[PDB]
Amino acid sequence: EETRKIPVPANRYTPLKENWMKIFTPIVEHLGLQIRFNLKSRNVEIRTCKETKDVSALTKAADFVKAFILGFQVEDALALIRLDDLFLESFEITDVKPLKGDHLSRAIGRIAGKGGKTKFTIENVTRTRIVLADVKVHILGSFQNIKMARTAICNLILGNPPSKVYGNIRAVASR
Amino acid sequence: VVDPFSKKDWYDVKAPAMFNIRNIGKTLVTRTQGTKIASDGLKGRVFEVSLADLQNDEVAFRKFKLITEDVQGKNCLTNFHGMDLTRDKMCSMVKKWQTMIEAHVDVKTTDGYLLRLFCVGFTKKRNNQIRKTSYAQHQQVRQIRKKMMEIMTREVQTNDLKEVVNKLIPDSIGKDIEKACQSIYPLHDVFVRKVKMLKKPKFELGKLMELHG
Amino acid sequence: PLAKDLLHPSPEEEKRKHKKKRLVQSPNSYFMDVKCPGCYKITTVFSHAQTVVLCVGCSTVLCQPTGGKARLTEGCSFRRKQ
Amino acid sequence: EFALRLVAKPGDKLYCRLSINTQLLARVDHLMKVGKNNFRPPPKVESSVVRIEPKNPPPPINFQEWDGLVRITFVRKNKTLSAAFKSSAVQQLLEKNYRIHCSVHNIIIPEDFSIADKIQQILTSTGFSDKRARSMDIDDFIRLLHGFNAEGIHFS
Amino acid sequence: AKMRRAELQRARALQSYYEAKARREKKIKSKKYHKVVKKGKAKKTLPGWGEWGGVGLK
Amino acid sequence: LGPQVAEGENVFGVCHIFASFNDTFVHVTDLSGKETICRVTGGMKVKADRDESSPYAAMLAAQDVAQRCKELGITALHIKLRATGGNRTKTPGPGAQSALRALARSGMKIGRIEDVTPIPSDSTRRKGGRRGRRL
RNA sequence: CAAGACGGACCAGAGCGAAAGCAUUUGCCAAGAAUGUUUUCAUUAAUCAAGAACGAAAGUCGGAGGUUCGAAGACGAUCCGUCGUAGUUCCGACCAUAAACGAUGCCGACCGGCGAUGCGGCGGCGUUAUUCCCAUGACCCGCCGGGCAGCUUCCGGGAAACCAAAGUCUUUGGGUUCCGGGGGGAGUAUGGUUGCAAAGCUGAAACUUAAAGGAAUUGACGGAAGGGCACCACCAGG
Repeated sequence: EETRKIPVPANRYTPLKENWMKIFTPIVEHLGLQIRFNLKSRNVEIRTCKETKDVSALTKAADFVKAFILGFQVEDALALIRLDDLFLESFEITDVKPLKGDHLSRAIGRIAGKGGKTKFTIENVTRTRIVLADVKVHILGSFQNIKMARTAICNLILGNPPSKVYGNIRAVASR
Repeated sequence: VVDPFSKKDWYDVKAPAMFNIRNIGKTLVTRTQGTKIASDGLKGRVFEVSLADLQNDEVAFRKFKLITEDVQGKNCLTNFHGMDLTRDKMCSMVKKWQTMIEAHVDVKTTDGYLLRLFCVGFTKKRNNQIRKTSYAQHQQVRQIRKKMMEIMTREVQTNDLKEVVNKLIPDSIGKDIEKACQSIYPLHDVFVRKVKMLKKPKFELGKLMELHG
Repeated sequence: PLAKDLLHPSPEEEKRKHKKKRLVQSPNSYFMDVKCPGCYKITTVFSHAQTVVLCVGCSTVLCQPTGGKARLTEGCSFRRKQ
Repeated sequence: EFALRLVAKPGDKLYCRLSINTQLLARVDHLMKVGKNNFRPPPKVESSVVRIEPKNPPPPINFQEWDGLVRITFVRKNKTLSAAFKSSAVQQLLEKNYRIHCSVHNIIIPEDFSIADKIQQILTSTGFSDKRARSMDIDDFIRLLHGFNAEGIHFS
Repeated sequence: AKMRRAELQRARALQSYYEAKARREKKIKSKKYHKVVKKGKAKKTLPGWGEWGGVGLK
Repeated sequence: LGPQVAEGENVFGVCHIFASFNDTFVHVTDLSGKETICRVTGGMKVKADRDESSPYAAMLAAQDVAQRCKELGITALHIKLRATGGNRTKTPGPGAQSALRALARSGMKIGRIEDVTPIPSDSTRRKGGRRGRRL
């Protein structure tokens, strides 16, 4: 038997309650794995059974629920199950420049943009999914798309305006 | 130009008698070629073994460091070296709207093993509480820390290694602290999060024998 | 709204206000008389007393000073005075 | 910028290593201020013309030695030569060169020797201890190099 | 009773997030930000939890 | 050759998957961690500095390490993930995930997953300046 | 094993400080606001020219230490990379400047609502300290005081953004300090003065110009992006 434990934070319990159906139904139907949610230790527990094939699905299944722990939407992690080369890379905003106080919140606002649209635009440029924590940034996609999204984000918080990075990333996506 | 792994051999590393699952695995040593012996390369090796592989029903977030220091013909003999919590559990325990209290004592046990104890505790929101945060004041924090230090001083210094380890297996000391600090500020997750081994006494073989059987 | 007699406030409002901000200021403290459990003597103690008060004959601590009102020893009896 | 740093007199804010070195090895004249409409594309800063000719024969100064000493003194130009020579890298290079000199001439180094103390007392013996590098002319550097070379301290 | 108690606790948490955002926005004195936000305002039984829920065993 | 272990019972090693921001190291060792069995980088696997940190190179490295461990008869692995740590970024990159799913694809038993990366209490000044980001 | 550095997560809608600033435990030392008060003194106060204390970072003069980072510099590419000097760390002297910000003197009065938060105090059922054997801590309800910060508002005000002060202002007077007088010349010349130095404080005129500047609402606009349809468009074909 193979054991995977995925931790859940305190703020992720309610979206896990509201999205549990679309979490166990993809696993229990076509991945052939047993899943439960240990409330006593607060862990999503995944183990194999007698009806599992292609054991790497287990690994992807863990990454599946890991994405929903990190804040990603459900169907993106469904695409993580369906596709074969999808990865997530995370870094804090202060991991590339020392920002304090109101500067850090301004960096958060520059990543998100007004209405979220700037972040949304970068997604539609790079075919990736970007989730902002309080200070951490998580990018889900393939390797080169992760690199383009990470370069766009690192330019956005360097001080470059969202319009300039917007135009540059919308032009450089034709390669 | 020639593989050293054929030249290697396998030894069996085993837990003390305080633990239910005793066979903790295998180790790969080279045979003695007359220059260096296998024992000298084997008498100092540290193993990071989780508690859930030592007891069938115990927790998984607790890890024990076991130092092997003897060989008995393909049977490594180990002893307590340290304790720690898994970093996933430590990251999960530090929630936001509360107070973190840490205490550490340098305590000498009954037979000379100088231990260092680190414990952590968190204030608990009451069942009827409407305030979002539960922040302990500074003097309350100092009182909780003082009681932590005195409880470990009165709890470890009077016992030997077998009793200390048998108390650390279910963390009875943390439960004692959580029960005792209830009249200062209610605490939430009290664990002895880290045990070090600063000073070991002179090497004895018999005490290892009652630690093993 | 905009229509009330400031000259005649009710007891609940004038009680509720700060002791300086009433119509005419008045203290919130009082003098109270205390019987020691081990004796019969009367001691007149300020409610907000800052000194520890000993019995003149028994030398038993009647009250301990706190930030506001004094903390009587358990066993002591007290009555509001005047 | 380069043309005015090239012809800089001591006391000017544009005095640099280029100024003192080019005033040592050669004679320079700033000739005529050139507008940039004469170029295509017109450059960033204005343009200028410099007439230069080397002194033939050159003054009998080792240019590697001169440039090394000036490189030490212009690490911080507004800082005094005493504090310029308190630097540990300066002590390292002068230790290397003084060890070379003692190896060549068979001079026995005492155990309690301090190279920095030696440099400090020679610099006070010269009178450049309280002077700063931004206000020194060619002749002061010539005297300093003469004293340091007479004391067996070389920069190479 | 207890449901209103949980509602009040949720209300305290939501007011905390709202007042944090309010102070953060009130620090911002740039006229472009205020103009853009003015334009924007004028424009407008479960398997799992209990035990091992799987095909092989329940 | 290999441990004298019955078929039902498995033998355990621990695999450090060090996902540096330029390549990935696959270092299999015993439970003690002192002596080694297999470790191949992106360096021996791809002859291009472009793909030194690619998921493909770490994948092929993990397949080579897995077949080496099977030839040694190591039937299981504990995983100790690691990023650069210290002053730098604290999260393992895509290379570590690629190596992990690759050695899961090879039928190797996976034991305890654990993130063991050098988190400081606090440390010295970072490599970048007051100004310099990644790009 | 050692050396120097730094105290993350907890860490905020927090708190403290005159400001600059302040986050490991423990002990010692001397301060401090608010609260409480039927204590004492009895006008002892407010505001600043002169003169003095403190003042981030960088900088200068002596030492100590030099882990990381790193002006300069040497190299390799063509805003980057490798190495790394002065420095960054500590002690003792200087320098006294910042977007040192609320781009917003200080003291005093009056003038809407709300429910949150930090400290102190007061009143009150209840739940907890494995029903705690009385108090005490933690929660809960309400009130009072000094705070930090919000939302709301035909109080009024403003050129407007907006302000519970930027209000109580042509219906123009509570007290007092510093300071501006169209744009440049120009923080320049000159003199004085402080500083080891870098520089700091004070600071013009001749002349020249018709502007300089603040706030907000806006049609069209080659285009640009998201979609949809079509074998008079495409893929595979005949």
